[PDB]
Amino acid sequence: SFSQAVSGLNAAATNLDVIGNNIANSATYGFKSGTASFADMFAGSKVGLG
Amino acid sequence: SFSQAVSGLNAAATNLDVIGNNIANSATYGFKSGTASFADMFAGSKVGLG
Amino acid sequence: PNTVAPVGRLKLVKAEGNEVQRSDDGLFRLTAEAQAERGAVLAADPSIRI
Amino acid sequence: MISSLWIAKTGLDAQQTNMDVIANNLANVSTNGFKRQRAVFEDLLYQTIRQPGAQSSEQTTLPSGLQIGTGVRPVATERLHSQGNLSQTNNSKDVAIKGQGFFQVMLPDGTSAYTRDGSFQVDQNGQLVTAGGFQVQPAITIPANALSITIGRDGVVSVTQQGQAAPVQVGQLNLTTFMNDTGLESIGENLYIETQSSGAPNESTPGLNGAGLLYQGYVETSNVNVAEELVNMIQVQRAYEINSKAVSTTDQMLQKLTQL
Amino acid sequence: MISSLWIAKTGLDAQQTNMDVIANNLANVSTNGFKRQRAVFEDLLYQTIRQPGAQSSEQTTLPSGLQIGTGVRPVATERLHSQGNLSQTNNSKDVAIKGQGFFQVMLPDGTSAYTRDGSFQVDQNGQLVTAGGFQVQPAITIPANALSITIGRDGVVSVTQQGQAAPVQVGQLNLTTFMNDTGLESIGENLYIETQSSGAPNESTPGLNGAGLLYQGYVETSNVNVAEELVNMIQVQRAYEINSKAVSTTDQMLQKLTQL
Amino acid sequence: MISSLWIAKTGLDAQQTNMDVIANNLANVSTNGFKRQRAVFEDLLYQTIRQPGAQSSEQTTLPSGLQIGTGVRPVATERLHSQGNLSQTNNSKDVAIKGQGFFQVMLPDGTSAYTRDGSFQVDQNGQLVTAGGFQVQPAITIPANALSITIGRDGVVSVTQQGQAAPVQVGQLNLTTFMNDTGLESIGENLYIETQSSGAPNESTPGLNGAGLLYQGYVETSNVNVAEELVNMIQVQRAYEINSKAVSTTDQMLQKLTQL
Amino acid sequence: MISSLWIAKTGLDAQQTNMDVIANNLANVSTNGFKRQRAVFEDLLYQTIRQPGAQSSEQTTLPSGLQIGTGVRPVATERLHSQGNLSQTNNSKDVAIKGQGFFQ
Amino acid sequence: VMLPDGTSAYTRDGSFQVDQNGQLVTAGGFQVQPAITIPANALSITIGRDGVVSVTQQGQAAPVQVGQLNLTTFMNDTGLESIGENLYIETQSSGAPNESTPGLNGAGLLYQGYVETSNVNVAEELVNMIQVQRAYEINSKAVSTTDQMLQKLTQL
Amino acid sequence: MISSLWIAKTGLDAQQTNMDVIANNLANVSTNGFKRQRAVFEDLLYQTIRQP
Amino acid sequence: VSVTQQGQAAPVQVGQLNLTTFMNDTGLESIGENLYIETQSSGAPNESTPGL
Amino acid sequence: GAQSSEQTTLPSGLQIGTGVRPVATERLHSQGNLSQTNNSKDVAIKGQGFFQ
Amino acid sequence: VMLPDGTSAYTRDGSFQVDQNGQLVTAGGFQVQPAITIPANALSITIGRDGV
Repeated sequence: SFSQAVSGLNAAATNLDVIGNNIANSATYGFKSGTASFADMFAGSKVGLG
Repeated sequence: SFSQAVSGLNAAATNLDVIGNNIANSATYGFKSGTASFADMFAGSKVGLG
Repeated sequence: PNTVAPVGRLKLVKAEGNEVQRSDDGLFRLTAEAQAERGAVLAADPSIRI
Repeated sequence: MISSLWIAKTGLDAQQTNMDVIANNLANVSTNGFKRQRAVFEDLLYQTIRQPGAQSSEQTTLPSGLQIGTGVRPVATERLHSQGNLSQTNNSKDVAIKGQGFFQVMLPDGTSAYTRDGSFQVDQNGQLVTAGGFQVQPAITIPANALSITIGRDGVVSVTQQGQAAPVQVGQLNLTTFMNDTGLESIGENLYIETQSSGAPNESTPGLNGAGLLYQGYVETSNVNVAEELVNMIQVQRAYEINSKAVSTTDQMLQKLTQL
Repeated sequence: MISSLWIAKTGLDAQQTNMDVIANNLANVSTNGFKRQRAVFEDLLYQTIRQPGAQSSEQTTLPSGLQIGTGVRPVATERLHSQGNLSQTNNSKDVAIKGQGFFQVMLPDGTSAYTRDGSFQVDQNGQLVTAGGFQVQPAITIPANALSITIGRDGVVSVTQQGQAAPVQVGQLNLTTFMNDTGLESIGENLYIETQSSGAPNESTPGLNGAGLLYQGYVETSNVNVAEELVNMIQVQRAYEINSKAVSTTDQMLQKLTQL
Repeated sequence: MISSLWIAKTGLDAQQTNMDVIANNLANVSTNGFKRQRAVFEDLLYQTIRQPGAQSSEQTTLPSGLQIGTGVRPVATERLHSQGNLSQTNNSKDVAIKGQGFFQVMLPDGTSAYTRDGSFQVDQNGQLVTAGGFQVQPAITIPANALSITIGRDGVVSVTQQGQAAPVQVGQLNLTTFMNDTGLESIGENLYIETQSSGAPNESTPGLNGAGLLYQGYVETSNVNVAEELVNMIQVQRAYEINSKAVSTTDQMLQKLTQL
Repeated sequence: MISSLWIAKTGLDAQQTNMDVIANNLANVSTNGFKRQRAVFEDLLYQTIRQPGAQSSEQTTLPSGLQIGTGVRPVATERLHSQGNLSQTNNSKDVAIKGQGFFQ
Repeated sequence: VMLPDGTSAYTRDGSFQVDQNGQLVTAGGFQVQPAITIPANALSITIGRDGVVSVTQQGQAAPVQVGQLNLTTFMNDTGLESIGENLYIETQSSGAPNESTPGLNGAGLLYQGYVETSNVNVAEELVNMIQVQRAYEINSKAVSTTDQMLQKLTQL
Repeated sequence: MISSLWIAKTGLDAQQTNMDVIANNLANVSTNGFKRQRAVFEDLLYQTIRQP
Repeated sequence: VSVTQQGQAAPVQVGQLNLTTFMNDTGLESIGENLYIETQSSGAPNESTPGL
Repeated sequence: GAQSSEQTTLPSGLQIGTGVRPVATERLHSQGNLSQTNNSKDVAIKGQGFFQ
Repeated sequence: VMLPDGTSAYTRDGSFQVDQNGQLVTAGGFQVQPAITIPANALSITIGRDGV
């Protein structure tokens, strides 16, 4: 729960960095916006890893 | 590990001193702003000094 | 202590009460009948432990 | 004096090392061209007692014998060599690297150190120097009558004199790259020297076989991330407190025994 | 000199061993690729005295006769080989295992050891080694001018050179699986060696018949559950208390016999 | 009058010596340039009784005979001559060493002592003295109306005068290095004198021959690490308690002998 | 009454002196032209026992003998004579120093 | 370790010091075998896994090998004679001292920065003191009983 | 009881005097012909453990 | 009795520690140095592999 | 110091001592820290004098 | 050790002192041969492993 929560914290930070990069490039000719895709990291099926 | 953090606190205080001095001279003819540069104090690697 | 080496072996003999007689100086010696059968000098018994 | 005490006395020291690394990283959050550290740990001795796999009978083996272990030791603190974010502080004397190369600087004793800090100054004689006063190599002199300094993406330093429409080339800045960037020995003042684990210094030009690119007016900031250091402090503090609790439990156990 | 004192001494030694195991587990919390250990005890000999089941009388037998037991002894310490939670260190050289495989390294002696920790570095010559400098086999040679190292899910190590849109394969990282994973002999330094109780090393590709998947940029932290360790510390302390009290009670009884 | 009493008395004395060293380390937390101490212990004599290796039979030997040992005694006290953490005192008169050098000062008796403490003052005559008033060597004298004192990394001391655009040199702060730094005899006042076990005094400038670099405005704090001292206090207390229990057991044995 | 107790007693006294210095520095924040104090300590005497460098055998010397030390003592309290921040009170009689002089 | 008289002793206490002429010696001043001389220009001394001692001097980017730490292995360890100050001498029960590199021929490894502590288990010794004390109190009572029996016998 | 405690209590009282002066200055903003106060502090006694 | 040799993932068998069993163990002759010798009331020393 | 022999002297002879006694109770006449009681009548001394 | 009559005796009591003319003597005052004379400006006397 301190490694499953850290993973979610880092994922949210990555998403926010992507959003900030999209905002900063509002006026940039030829720029394409970016989005982040997340996937779970299950192991056994009863033990989630974040 | 107390001196290492005390040094960082002092560096942040110096940065804020420079920022405050720059702000106070917003309207002062012939004023050139200041900028503080920092360098680490590694002793023999594998340990930090601040 | 590596120098420790054997030097000599103590002579240990086996004799019962009926074979030995206390001489006038307190030292036991073989009686006549016992001496005639066991010889003049008693051979060392290898089974004697000290 | 007892085994668990030594093991928990190694746990305390390892967690103190982790806190030292975290605090040193947080203290240098603003120094340009900084690479943050990461401490790695490994298991100490493992007392054999009953040997694992020992042949108990003539046909039955003993699985996973009594392997009582000792505490922990740290192998080393390794530098996480990643590209710090570039900052546009708009000065002609600040240069930032985009790849994985290093600037070469000549130490006063005649040896050469390697630095990724790009805040360069000009001494009284006109040479490019590091902010600590160490002269850069292979020496780039700047005339007194200089109007503008232009350092291109290939490291070419040009100076435009007065009333002349063409720039004058005053040198060529080269980047040193190593087989192993982690093995370099940090000597402070944002300086690293070569060690035998870092291979040999391969000098290269900025854009060819693997030296990075130089951007003028840019400074390379540190790669330290504050939030991760905060979370790591919260976890190191808890681990240190729990190991101290183990020390206290051992102390209490030794008390009752002696009292007996 | 008295039986109860030997029994209580054995109990004290067993509880001290349990505390030593707990302290070792808590000291290796920050170690990557660490597995927590648990000790299992067995009761000692049983004095026969009156053989149970003997004829108590011509037509009757003795039900559950008089057996006097000795103390306790530890059988073995078993590891818990379970997947620890993954941590993102954002490093191109850190590798974590999702399944049940091990990395193979060569000791300087020429023998082969096995480690689950994936914190890898590169030496001065280019080969992938562990933190202790041991060379990962099968030898993976990273060339001089590498820009990025990609390690896939199936163990292929690729290097992307400059100006080439295709990546150059420079090795193949395999995983070794053993029938009995807990039977390995831990030599410390995060290293396990094969014993006769750990079967034979079966090499396999990471993704095939049961080797795990390799994740780049991830490290497998220890599986030590700390709250369980605190509760077990409480339990061990109380058990040591009770055993010491048994020793003290036996001491008080022998005193009255001395006084007689 | 009984062997065990003398042995346990020696043990008590050794533990008291360990506590004395611990207290000395703890009392000097705030001392600049202080080095922590460690005690080394050795076995005392060994009563031989049976000779191990003697001839028990004509073809057998006596393995590991009856050696009875005496108590324990401290061998020696060793310092940990390592770099302490630096502290910024923002004072132009305070100098810190980054390597392994010593400052040479002159005692009033004319003999030279060596100190690593950098808290310097200027006397009424202008000579750079230490906090106790001992004159540094050489007499780095200072002019009358100095505005600022600049001590470089290589020991060059300069003074900036008024109306003069160039700093004047008033001395050269040098460092003394020894073959064995642990062999220097401590005399208090943060002063070490030469002995025959500390080699010879090698005078050198800061930066060459290994001697360290000088930082102006910083002081070298003590290297005492508190957590080790706390765990060692726990160790000392419990070992002292065990040895006192052994003394008490010997006392009860002797008393039982007296009653009969 | 025992050596370690005296050493710890000296350490306590030194730390108390440091606390007094800090308290004095804090009490004079609002004072004009005040220079803060800083205390410097030195390590006390050493009980010699075995002399470091004493010739044990005919040829081998004893390195780093048993130098059991006593506590600590404060040498001095030094002022930091540095230019404090100047404050404008706009008064015709208040004077401030820019360098390193003193009024008599 | 080489003793002043020239005979070699053996120790497991790994706390070493450099003497005034370089030279690694034990804390008692006895020189360790074989010879390692550390120069003045040394910045840091590293002792490897296999006992190789490397010294880093200023300027050189490559460490300079100085000496080799050779471990002496006995086949019967307990047969050694404890000569006092953390030293054992070989006897007829521990003959043939085999010099070897650490890690080879069954020899152990070297960890630098760590010292092996005593293996004395504390609870065992306390329980053993309890047993010894009560045992000395039951033998003393046997002495007293024999004394009383003798006094009663010789009184008549 | 302790020198540090007395020094800190004295510093507290001095800062309280400064606060009272500031409050009295603020309370008399609208008064005509008022002159605001300013407090001047000084160092107290200095014990000579070792004479400079 | 098996020993571990360096580099050999397998133990080397050295020997078997056999136990001698007597019929009337109480009839043995205690000769002193923690040794018993066979007496006519404790005859027939049967060597055996322990456990069998 | 007595002549133990015809040519030698006795060093440090047999002195058996009795217990311990208190000599004197001395006062430390130093300047205590000042406390301000806001009283027009309380006076404090700064040097080394006494009121009569 | 040198007896008053001039013949040499032997002792194992290692408690030695020094008399007023330098010189090491026993607790009884008899002088020890060989003759070892400690000077007056001595700061510390070290007796080594080999009797130096």
